Amino acid sequence: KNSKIFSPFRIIGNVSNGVPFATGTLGSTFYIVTCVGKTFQIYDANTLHLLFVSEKETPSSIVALSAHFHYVYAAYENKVGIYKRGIEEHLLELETDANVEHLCIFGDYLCASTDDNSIFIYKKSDPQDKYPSEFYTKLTVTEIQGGEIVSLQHLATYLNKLTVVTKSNVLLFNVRTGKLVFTSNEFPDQITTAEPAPVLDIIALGTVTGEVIMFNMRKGKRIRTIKIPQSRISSLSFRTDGSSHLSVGTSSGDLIFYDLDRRSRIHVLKNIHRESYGGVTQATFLNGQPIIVTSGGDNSLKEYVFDPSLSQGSGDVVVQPPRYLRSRGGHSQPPSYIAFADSQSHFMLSASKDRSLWSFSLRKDAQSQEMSQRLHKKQDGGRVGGSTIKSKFPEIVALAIENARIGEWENIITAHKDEKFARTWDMRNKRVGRWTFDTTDDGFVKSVAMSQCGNFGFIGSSNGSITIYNMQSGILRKKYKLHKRAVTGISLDGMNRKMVSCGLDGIVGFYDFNKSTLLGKLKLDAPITAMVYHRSSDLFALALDDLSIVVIDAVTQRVVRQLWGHSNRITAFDFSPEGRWIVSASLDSTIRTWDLPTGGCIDGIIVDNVATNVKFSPNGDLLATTHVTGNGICIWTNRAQFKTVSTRTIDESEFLNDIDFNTYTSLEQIDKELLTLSIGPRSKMNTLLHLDVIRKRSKPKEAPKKSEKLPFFLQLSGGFESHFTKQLREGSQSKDYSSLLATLINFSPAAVDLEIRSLNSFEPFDEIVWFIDALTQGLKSNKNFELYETFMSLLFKAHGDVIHANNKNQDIASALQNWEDVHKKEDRLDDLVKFCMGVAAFVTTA
Amino acid sequence: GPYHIKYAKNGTHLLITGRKGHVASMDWRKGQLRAELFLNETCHSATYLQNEQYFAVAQKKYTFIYDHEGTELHRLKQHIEARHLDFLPYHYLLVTAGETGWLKYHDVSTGQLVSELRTKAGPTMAMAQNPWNAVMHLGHSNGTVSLWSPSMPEPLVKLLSARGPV
Amino acid sequence: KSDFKFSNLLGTVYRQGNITFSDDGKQLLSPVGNRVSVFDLINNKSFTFEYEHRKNIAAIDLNKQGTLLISIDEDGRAILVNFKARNVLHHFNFKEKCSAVKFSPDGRLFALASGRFLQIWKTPDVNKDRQFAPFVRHRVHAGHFQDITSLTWSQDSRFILTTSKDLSAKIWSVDSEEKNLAATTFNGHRDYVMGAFFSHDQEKIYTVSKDGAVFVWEFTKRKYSWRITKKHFFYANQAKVKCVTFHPATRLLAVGFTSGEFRLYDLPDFTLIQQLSMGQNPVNTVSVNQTGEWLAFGSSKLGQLLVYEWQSESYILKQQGHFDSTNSLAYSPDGSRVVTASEDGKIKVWDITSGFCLATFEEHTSSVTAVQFAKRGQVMFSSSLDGTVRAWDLIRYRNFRTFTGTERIQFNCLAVDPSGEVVCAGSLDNFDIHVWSVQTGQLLDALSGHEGPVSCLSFSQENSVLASASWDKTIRIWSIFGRSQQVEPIEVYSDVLALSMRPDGKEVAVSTLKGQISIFNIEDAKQVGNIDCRKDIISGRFNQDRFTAKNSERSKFFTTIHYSFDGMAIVAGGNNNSICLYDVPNEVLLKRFIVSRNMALNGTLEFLNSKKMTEAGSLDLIDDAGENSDLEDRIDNSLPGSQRGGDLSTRKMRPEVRVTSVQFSPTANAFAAASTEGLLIYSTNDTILFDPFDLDVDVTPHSTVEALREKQFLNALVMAFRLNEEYLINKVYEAIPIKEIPLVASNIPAIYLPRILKFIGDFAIESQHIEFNLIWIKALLSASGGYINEHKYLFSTAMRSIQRFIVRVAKEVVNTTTDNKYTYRFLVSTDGSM
Amino acid sequence: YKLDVLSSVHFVPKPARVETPTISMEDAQPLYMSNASSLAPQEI
Amino acid sequence: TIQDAVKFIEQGHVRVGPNLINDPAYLVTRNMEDYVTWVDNSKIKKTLLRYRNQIDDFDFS
RNA sequence: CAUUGGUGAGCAGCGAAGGAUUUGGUGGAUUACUAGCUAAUAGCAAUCUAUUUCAAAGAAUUCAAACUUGGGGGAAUGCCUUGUUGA
Repeated sequence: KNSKIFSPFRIIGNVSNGVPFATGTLGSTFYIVTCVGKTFQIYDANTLHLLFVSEKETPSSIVALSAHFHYVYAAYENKVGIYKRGIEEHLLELETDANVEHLCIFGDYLCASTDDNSIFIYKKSDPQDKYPSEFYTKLTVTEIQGGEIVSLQHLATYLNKLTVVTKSNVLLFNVRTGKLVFTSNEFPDQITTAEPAPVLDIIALGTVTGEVIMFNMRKGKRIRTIKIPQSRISSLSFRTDGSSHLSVGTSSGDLIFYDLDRRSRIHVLKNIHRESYGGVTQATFLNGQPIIVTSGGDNSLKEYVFDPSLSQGSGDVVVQPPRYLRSRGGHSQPPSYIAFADSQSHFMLSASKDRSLWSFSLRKDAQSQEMSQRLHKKQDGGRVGGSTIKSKFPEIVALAIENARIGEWENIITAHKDEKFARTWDMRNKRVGRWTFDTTDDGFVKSVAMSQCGNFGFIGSSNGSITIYNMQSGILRKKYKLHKRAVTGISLDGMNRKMVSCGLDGIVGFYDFNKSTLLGKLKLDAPITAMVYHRSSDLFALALDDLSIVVIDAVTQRVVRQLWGHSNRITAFDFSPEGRWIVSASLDSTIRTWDLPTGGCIDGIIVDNVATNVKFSPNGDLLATTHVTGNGICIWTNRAQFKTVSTRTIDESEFLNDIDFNTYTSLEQIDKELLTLSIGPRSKMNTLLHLDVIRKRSKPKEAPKKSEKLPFFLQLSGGFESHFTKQLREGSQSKDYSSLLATLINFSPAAVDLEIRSLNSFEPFDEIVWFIDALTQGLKSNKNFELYETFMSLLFKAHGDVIHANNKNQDIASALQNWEDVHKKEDRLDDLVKFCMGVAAFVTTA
Repeated sequence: GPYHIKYAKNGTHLLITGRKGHVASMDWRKGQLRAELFLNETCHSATYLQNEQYFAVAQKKYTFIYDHEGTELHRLKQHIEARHLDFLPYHYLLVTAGETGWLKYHDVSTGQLVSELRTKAGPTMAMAQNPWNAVMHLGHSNGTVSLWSPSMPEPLVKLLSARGPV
Repeated sequence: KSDFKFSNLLGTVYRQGNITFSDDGKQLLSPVGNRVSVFDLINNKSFTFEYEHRKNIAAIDLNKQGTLLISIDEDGRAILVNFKARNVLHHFNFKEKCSAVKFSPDGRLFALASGRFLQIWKTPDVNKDRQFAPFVRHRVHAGHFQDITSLTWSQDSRFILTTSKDLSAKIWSVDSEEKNLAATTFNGHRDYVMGAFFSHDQEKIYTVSKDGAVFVWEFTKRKYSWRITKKHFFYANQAKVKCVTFHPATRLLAVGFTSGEFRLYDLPDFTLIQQLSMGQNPVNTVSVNQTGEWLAFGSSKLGQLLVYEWQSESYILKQQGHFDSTNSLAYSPDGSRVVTASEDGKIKVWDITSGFCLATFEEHTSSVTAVQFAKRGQVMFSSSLDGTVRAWDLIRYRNFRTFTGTERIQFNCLAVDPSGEVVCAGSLDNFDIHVWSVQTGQLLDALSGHEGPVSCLSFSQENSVLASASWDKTIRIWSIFGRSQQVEPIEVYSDVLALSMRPDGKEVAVSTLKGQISIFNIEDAKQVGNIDCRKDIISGRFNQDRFTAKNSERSKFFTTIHYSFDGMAIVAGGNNNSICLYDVPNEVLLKRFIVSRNMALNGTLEFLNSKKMTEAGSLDLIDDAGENSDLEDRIDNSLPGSQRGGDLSTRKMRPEVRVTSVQFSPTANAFAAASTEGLLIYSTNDTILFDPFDLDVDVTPHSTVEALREKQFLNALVMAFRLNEEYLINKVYEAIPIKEIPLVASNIPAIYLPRILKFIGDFAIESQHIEFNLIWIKALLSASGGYINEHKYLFSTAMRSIQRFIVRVAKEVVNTTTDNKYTYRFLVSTDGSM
Repeated sequence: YKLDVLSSVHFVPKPARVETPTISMEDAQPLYMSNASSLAPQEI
Repeated sequence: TIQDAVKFIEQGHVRVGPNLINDPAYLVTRNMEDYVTWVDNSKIKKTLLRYRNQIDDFDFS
């Protein structure tokens, strides 16, 4: 269940999963931590801005969250994790095999309640410690003491006491000594929720039949009972602004505000969250604020605020209803379709089965916005029609987006489930556009496509017709009638010349678009379900019913690759931006990465949930997948951005080196008789030849203002024989100069100037003779040719007078004779160069 | 922001001055706005003149004098890069100090510049007036407070107050 | 063909910020706008990073391993970049403006000076994969009262020295256990402390101030504490210390001043090693490499970079860039050099491989408006607003002839005939086209017949017919050679702004004011094509505009266009934020390039953040220069209504994004654009894409290598061309033996032969296999010279690249060899006795 | 200069052969492009 | 009026040659007077052409 | 006859427990996500201030200091500079 190419990065589009969020305070700032599957997310409350994300996914889902003063406690299976800034500082694994249900942090103690009615108390080793870390004790709540534990709360000023709310009664424990201090009388109804009031000794209990009971723990009694009939109470909260208001959140999705002083009902907010996902799972009044933060299982997090009263004298009697302040949201159902909205990988478009089309930002979660489905006025002036009770569009099954004309007119086409027309959308305004494109043959829209110019949109119909519309004016331009079964793919090339269609009849049709002719047909063995076209390489891949992927070259109309290995229906596939890879997800819970040059399966991933959509970023840095379960998009990073991956096939285990890594190192020398240059820079020869005048250019024009007395050996403060000359002598002795030539190559140009210029210019000229012999052997080597020529040129510049005045010496004359013998063979390079210039110049100009 | 504030000697009017050119004169107790200017320029200080009817603003280079409604009456070319403004209410003298290290006294009734004094100590870090005898106490970056009178070209008293800038 | 990637930013060496050497000392990293350029000074290889900040870069740092680059712009936004992979790992937002970034000498931590605070973060592992938040905060230290000017790590990573504007420097410890060793504030300075440095061992501390004082602190007795042992002063009175760096092993202190002066001192002796002047503008940054031989000074105004060897008083590098100042570019006929004309009157020759300027010509006394080359590469012509057209030999660097009309008129466009006898120029002051001879400097003619200013000129490279076009909505085609002297006009709907000739010379393309590019035939004046380019253009909204970018008509046209050398594509640019590439037979847009992403430029955003708009207006238009610390920063020297400003008079409004000249390279698949930031070089590399040609199921790299092992060399080469992969083509090409080269080169199919020519041209200039490449070129020229001769324009780029290989390296090798041979012949044949 | 700054369409610059190698006439950088000395043979 | 001209300049109606000028402080030379004209697609230009009954929508007016 | 004139009276067509214009307010986005405060290696967030003070360190132009002025003529008295007189 791992890949060599793709690594998990994040899952976007998710806000909360219906686990009751925890609120935390830092100074005057509030934050909300919501649960998102196995991670948690922290939001700044004042802006609902994402601050932190849990760094690593937990092995299991998070079941409870708590927050206090920079620290977040998250419960999953038998463990409780203690995190600061998303990073896990500590982990507590309870000795039980049971699962942690509830958490309560107060003072030194962390109390963790499991599903077998056991409470594990942990305490700090030293009261200066930031969090509890070591095990203190375990308390069992037997069935005679009370039912199953509903909550662990801690009332204020209750020294070392924990309030355990069960379905039957309320217990009080001394967590230092382990004693059971108090046990209340049994309540007739099952208690579902509990919340400590901001008054002394009072805890609020919400029951299944709809009762909110104020319980006095010190008196041991009930002081008030509020009845909300035919409602299951899911959340309770108290206002601390100075107004005695109580908020009750029901599982039907309603939020009810009561005035406790006035004994009245202020307001009811109906269906703020969906009943099916659990209604109002959590609603918390912020401390001292007229702001209540609500959430539910439908991937929403909202805020409501109370305005000040319109009456000056009356005030508390005349209360305005709570109003919507701000929210974050996502899909309530898994996404049906995804696409990338631009080349910068800033934004993604995602349509889900809850009939919503959203735009999700990969850079900042605040920029995510739902595309508006508010219709436009018809151009003729007639009424649109449809039901006045407005519902969303049917779920989108196909989408095409082209940003060539963004801001001018519509640039998105969507095909919706079981409809005979396609819809257009504008991405600049983020709203539905004014044209609906029909199939004109009484068939459902199976395919959509768009031109790269942005002027044309294409519809594939379930009856075989292809209609071409104008995206600017919504006017039907043309209709192509080749197919007889459903058209399951259309595309057009980047030059708008050739158009390709594929359908369930097994036919690939190649059309010309400028002239309306048909260029060809191709019959394949199986019906074709989907097509992806790559416009830089003119290559399109087709998914077939025989569980294969067929890559066809469009210019030559030929099947060039065929990919086998998926053991069930190919749900999705996409090209890499350079066209080298195809990533395909199938119904066999595998995502395979295919190399097209080799036609091989280089990578595979065994996924836990079937990936319905796979798209790949135009930057090539990201991969986006959507799965059957989960309301978010999984973002994957491409390891090939930062490292190189072998194209060796990976289908052997489950599911030479130059070819594997798509590289080739040029040889040092192709043949012994071929003249080759040095491996270094080309300018080394020129610098070595004209280094002195480069010096004289590089010197400053005026003498710099120095000190009156400069200390000697300032650079030093900041043997008998050189290694060069030792190598020269031993090379003369052993008649092999290879190491000498190697160190001459690796010397810097100024070092070359020193070691050539400072040779023994006197009798018997042994150093000059040995250097000439070394250069002759280097010329025999046929490598570093220009460097050895430069060395001889530098020798002629430095010691030319010695050689000239001392020629007809036997040793010098014989050395230069050997040099001329080896050097006269190199006139072939002159002939090659002269032929190349003469012929190339004649061919070019004449 | 940020805002440098000044009160009238009665205390019935308040003159705020933002660094980004938002200068307002108001009757703060009444809640009545006399003037509001958006100069779109760097402004450092403002002061009232003998009434709330006139006020001086030390803008980016020159110091400007505005009336009650907010019309520009004067642009004082002689007062250059003043960061500190003051008014001597019995002498009708507007005193400017700033980045140039020159203390300038200008008569607001006649319009004649009374004194240009060369502090010779770099830009003036601080400035206060002695309300008892109308002597200006300037604070320089060398750590000395100097006491100035318009009739004398050199300071009356030099006090070594701090080590660093005052 | 259509694929182009941003390769280089040429013509700029330093904008503002920190410049850093690499640890090996070979590469210099400098910030150029919102981009970082790396120059390899040993291999002479320059590149720039593709990523952009949204504003100008304020600080950079490179890891000692050379694997990580952190670059922070103004307003504190960081980008962490994999250096060797050349890809962005992460984006961070430090909410406060950051003065300095520095990695630890270990590289495990990095310190950041943001405001009063010093933030130490742990550096992410480069071998780890990208994660949502890779930065773990180590600590935040908040002892300084005002903004931190600089920070310095110790040679062991235990301690950090921070210097701030509150006239002090603090010492901080990374370990809480070692915080007792580092609790000292160093005081006594009379101005901003510019740097605090340790000695080569930990026991001495040097602190440098803005007013020019160096303090030596030692831990000595009067128990034991730090105290100022010795105070040294730079007695530069007017100049203030702008920057300072210290190399502790060499004990070298390098100081840069506001007067343009830099001093080298030896510490603790305070011995003045050296004292020089970059110019008149302040020295904004100083760096020193690790071994200490090389210093690097950067000045923001005029964009000056200077690498100085100091033990030998020698300039490794002395460069000056041009920002918002380039009017025209011309490629050399081999694509190795680009020559730019500038508004300050300079003509500069920039090498492309190394991003440095080769020569600068300063004879023009006003803004130079056009630069062209002859067909011979040795002559270029330049037209300027000063009233002169000058001719330059690039062999002697000699302005060998100047060309002047009767009166002084402002020349704006320039053309030269192919056989370099006739030079034409057009002006906005006059409606005539002035025609001079080259051999004799006298003017032959003044062509009349345009009712507006001649906006554009070109000579047909084969017919030698002159096409001009003007703001009178006409294109006049003049046959100035021959006895006839006939002109034919063509009427266009709108004002002609740009013109280009097809390399065939049969057609002329014209960019007009209405956003169209119309293509006309010359032999018969018939419009053979039209491209509607108006909607493709990305036009931003300025901060002073009271009208929408949609309704703005400032830049809805193209002011420069150029043909590809095969004649199939046109690149176009203008005063907009888009560079558009078109395919002329299909009249369609291939690709569009965003010129800049810099919010410091003006027209880069179509929409502006409405939080900026107040009841006063934009917050970006408030004159906030009065808040600056220095009088030189506070002074407003501007003249009202100046469109561009001057050297002494800087304009109030921000620079605008614009492209003044686009051209295609004669040698490679690349194009250059002269834009505000510099020269945008966009190139194509074939190693990236997978673009098969005539692919088949049998054709795989394994099958190609198998045919190579079976020694079917022609089949292997053809299969490698069909796969179109550079590594596989290289493998087969180097595996073919020398004896087989004539047969394979004779039997190469005619379709794949442009591919082998382009491959050899690209490969042979860097490769060491000079004789092998020459044998291949000789075999291909012998086999198919006639085919190339028929298809000139299909082969022109490949043939020019091959000629560049033959002239640029092979002749230098041959010249050195022949000089050696003749010198040997003299030294042996002639007697040198007595 | 100031009048040219007022009226000039472009940026206004501020107002300002012995025998030598051309490699000396170049700018300071590792490379060179032209070798021959400045003086022509007819000028020598 | 000059104030009307100021507003028309800031509202994007004026070009001096091909170049739009939205700066009122821009100084016009005697030579540069001959190219101070209305921008195309200007409602002002359409209004004056429509007044003279000489509006050609092919030219965009 | 034309009306690319105004003001109206009516049809066909469109058409789901309405439709069409106009407008005030608030929220999100308009750059790329690492949480509040402080005296900051920590503490606070219900603050403390009844340890908040000692010690140590810390004083160059030997005040260098309008790079800051619309043009032409001046300067009684100021101011600046230089010289001088008497202490």
